[PDB]
Amino acid sequence: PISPIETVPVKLKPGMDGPKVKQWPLTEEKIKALVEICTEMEKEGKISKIGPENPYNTPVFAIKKWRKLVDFRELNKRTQDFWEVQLGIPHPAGLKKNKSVTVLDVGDAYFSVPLDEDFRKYTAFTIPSIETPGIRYQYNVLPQGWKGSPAIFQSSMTKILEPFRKQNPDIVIYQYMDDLYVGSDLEIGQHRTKIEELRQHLLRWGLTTPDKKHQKEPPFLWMGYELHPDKWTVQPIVLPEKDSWTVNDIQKLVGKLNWASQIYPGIKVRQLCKLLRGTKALTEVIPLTEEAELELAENREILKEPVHGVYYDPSKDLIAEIQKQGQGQWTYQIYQEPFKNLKTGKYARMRGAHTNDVKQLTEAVQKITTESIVIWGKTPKFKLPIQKETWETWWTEYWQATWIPEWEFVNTPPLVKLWYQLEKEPIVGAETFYVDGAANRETKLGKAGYVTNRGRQKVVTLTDTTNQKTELQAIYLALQDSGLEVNIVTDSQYALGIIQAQPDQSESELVNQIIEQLIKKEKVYLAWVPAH
Amino acid sequence: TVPVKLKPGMDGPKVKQWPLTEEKIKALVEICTEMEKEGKISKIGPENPYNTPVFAIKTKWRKLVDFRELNKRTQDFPHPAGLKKNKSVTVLDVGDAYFSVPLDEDFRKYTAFTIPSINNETPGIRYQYNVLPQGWKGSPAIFQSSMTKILEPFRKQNPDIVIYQYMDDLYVGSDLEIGQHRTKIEELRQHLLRWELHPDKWTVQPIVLPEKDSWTVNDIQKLVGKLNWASQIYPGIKVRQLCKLLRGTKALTEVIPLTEEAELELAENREILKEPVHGVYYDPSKDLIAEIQKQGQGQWTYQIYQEPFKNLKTGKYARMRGAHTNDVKQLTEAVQKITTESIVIWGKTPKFKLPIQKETWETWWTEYWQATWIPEWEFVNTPPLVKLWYQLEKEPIVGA
Ligand SMILES: Cc1cc(S(N)(O)O)ccc1NC(=O)COc1ccc(Cl)cc1C(=O)c1cc(F)cc(C(F)(F)F)c1
Repeated sequence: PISPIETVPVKLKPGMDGPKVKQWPLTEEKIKALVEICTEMEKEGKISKIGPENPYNTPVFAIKKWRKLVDFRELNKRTQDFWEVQLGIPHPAGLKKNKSVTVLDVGDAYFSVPLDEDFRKYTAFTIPSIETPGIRYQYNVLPQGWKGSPAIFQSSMTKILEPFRKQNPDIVIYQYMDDLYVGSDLEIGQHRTKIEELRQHLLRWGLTTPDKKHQKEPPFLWMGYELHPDKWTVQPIVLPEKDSWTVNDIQKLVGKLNWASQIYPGIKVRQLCKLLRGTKALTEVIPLTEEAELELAENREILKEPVHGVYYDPSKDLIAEIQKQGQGQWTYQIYQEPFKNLKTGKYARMRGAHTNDVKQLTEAVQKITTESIVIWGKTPKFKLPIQKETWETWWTEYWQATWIPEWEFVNTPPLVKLWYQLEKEPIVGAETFYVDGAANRETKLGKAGYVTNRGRQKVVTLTDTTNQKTELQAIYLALQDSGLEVNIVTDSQYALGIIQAQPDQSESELVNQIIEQLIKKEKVYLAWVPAH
Repeated sequence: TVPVKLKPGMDGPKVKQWPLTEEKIKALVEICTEMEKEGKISKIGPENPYNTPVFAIKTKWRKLVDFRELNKRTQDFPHPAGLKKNKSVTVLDVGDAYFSVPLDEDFRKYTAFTIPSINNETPGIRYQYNVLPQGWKGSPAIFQSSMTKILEPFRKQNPDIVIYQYMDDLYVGSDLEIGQHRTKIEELRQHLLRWELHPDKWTVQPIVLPEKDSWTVNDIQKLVGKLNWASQIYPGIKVRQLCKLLRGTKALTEVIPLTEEAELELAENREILKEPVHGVYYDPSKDLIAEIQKQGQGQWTYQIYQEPFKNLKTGKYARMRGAHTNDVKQLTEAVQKITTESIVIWGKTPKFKLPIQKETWETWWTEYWQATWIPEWEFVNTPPLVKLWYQLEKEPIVGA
């Protein structure tokens, strides 16, 4: 049945016109199936037999008895835009625990809603012939596969829902595509009655609800998870066993395994990723290395782990703990009460041009904060592997504005620290290397070296080099040859940045080497001076 | 209602709503329902594809909509140079005035906004305005004839007081003593109820070069580097004599006696920095620019200019009590202060160059925003020198 609900005024994009796409010719075996399916809709009031008046048309097809398929791709290209149909998806970690929940598949509620009469003509399609005139139609309801259908449907439901929603506050409905997720904490008797009440209310608007047959039952499969009443789990992750792995397989595998590293602790794909090196085709067969075979082995076992979590109890604290799994790799878990996580995660190593761990730490904190607010609308209390004195010393001085919401120190190694802190002033009694490097940027030939106050010196000849590389190399050598305390002067502009951001990781192998060196010194003072 | 339209070829805004805290959502929900009743806004269908960010600020919440994009696309439509001279200026929020006035029916769809639902549990509530929205460029404009009218009396009664209207804000400036000033304001609020800035003290502080009993190789080095850069603002600055003492490969800590030429060179440079570079003038056809540097420990430096190195104004902002552990707070605070002076002085907001990460700012700035207007901004990477240089700005003898 159709709904006695107002239509929404639909328009075609600016100036464009209705579609005039030739009807793909079909076999007598398919025309017959369509004719039938269409006569059934016609009687349901969903479609209207129409005349030649209509200059528009959309191709209808036949797939599988048979099922009809109309291609509105063209119409969709010419149909106005709508408010994006809820782009963000609901996360299980953000569900308050209800005592009872019921799923209502307002499925073909699409066909349940009328189409702006003004617009119906653009939906005209044609059922071919065995040469002779075919049978013409046009949708009187939101078409399956049409651009605005999902949006319109959702809104329609919404209006219809406003009343009840307003009448039963102690109840919660979650709108998502074809379904409604209705939960509560009343008594199972009472809940059940409401469901029936809602259900009933819906039919009241030509919108009909499921069948004891289609009714889904817990646990529920939500984006790879299984939704159990008092907790949630993950659908089992299957790692095929084979004696022949193609590129495609390995990527596919790495894909699935990457997603698992979010929930499961210890998943690794380094050795597996290695297999992709220099691959020439997807169908290419890459034999697994010994390490690859082991990795894959240990992972098959980690997925045999019963990873599970709890639901959202707003009356309880929201806590997020973070760990540094490696340089640039961060893991985190958000739980309300110890060991009972709601959600966990890991952020892929970030390959910046230059940065430091404390910075990366705030970045993790900030992605988590934004996540939380979307999931819970609150921001967690943080447990971060960094001391308050450490944080204090870094942030107060850093050139960029930074911040971490309320947090506390949790001593769980490895801890994030400042690998080195350039001296505020020149070091007395420490050698002073005046470094410098130059190079024909074109011939890429250069030299670098230094001349300390103590008379020590050097110059190195380098081929296939840039001016930047020489300058930095100048600094590196200085670092090499110096003692645990050293003053370094340089006209390098990139060094100026180092003085400002004191990065502990970058994209240049060079810088990296310099950092290692910086880290190793007991005292270093870097001074910049203009060139010439 | 008067017919308003978007600039030729401009389509409506479709800015995505950022997530909001439960607290803020509840607030907006309450606020909007009330407005709905009063027919100030109405729910809308999905056929309306536009949207504008919305949020709540501040002990009750006030609804703040981010019309920057719409303002920009809104068809186009004077400044009193005396305000900047007044002894004291008080700012007043007159956005409520608009609600009365109806918004052209054909333009309303473009004011469409969305209230976010926690964990995407429910599609957000869509609304659009029926009446003049606070924060929209057109509102203060449309409601202009009406504003003059209600202002005339007070104005004509006190021709000594200057009043300037910016967006939802009204800046009233006079010269009376603090008490007599505050009194005149109420006389105005009362006048309005029926329907603390100080420009003269905003003094331009100069750059100050260090002075030392004895100078070290380093001291000079750092010094010469800064003067060299600054050379881009004052072509008369010279570092020759200074760079001569820097000949050789001495220890960074060794003390260097200054030649007399170097002493003079330093003197000439000190005299040159005594005043702001000549020939700098504000241009209305050009955008104002405000750059902020984090000096650290609650200190921040800013420069307002339209052409690089040609500062219209420069300054320092010290964090405010109860903002210690929060960089973002201080920054938003400073941004509002600077934007305010900008309006006071030129009647427009500057575009900002913020020393902060896009994600960091966009996640927390609203938590401390308190103005009805929102400036334009961009995020940048502070050049170490620019920072070192303005760090050199002069400060009060003892204070103020
Ligand atoms: C899974 C379950 C079963 C029962 S019951 N009635 O005993 O079988 C009771 C509570 C729960 N779960 C909870 O307490 C927390 O979960 C929930 C709490 C409230 C509501 Cl209304 C739904 C759920 C869901 O489990 C759920 C399931 C889905 F497939 C999809 C969605 C969503 F709407 F987000 F898209 C939500």
